[PDB]
Amino acid sequence: DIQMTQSPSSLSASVGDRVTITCRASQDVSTAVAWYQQKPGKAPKLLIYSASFLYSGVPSRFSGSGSGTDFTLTISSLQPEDFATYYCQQHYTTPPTFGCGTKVEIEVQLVESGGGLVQPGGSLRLSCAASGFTISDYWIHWVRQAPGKCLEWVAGITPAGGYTYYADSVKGRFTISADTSKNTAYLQMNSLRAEDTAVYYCARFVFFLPYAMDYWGQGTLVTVS
Repeated sequence: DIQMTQSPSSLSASVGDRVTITCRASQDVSTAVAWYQQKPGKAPKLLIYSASFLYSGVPSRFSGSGSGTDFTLTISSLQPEDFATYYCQQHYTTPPTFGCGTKVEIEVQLVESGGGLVQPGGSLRLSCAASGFTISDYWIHWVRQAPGKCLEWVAGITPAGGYTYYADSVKGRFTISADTSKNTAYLQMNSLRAEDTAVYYCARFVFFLPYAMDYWGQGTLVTVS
């Protein structure tokens, strides 16, 4: 597994400041790095792909650079709407392994559902419905965020359902799947633990361009109490 670390882990600046956030990968990842922006209470959105490429719709004050192990995100002139947590993530190998990102202070979709309250030992099933594309053409990943905690990759299924992958923390307890007639992916969660409490996101990925998690669902909250 390749680890990403950022610095700093948070910062406050003023409107108009130049902000740079650096990122390091534990191994050479070439230029296969993406940056994401995550508003509070929102799913991450793709800003930059392939290290220096602006995802469409992203303002040109955002720029990226680097290759090998060292990467940086620069916001040339910080705007009021730029406050968010920013994540550097390598997509050179799979599975992705997210961390804490950098907290900055001043059609196609996935829709999730099925979140709720359940008790330890219980079980629950999340849904990741797709629109405007065929779900089996992509990897689908489930990534979660505990309250006041960081991003954690949970599970992935390959296109055509060829293979599945699980984080050690859920292996043997969760199943990732899909139903193609419903164009919808699932995470079936058994033997739930309090640790499992979090907002769950799903997102699509392939190694084709831009080879970044370009679409995420809005997230669904799972409370284990």
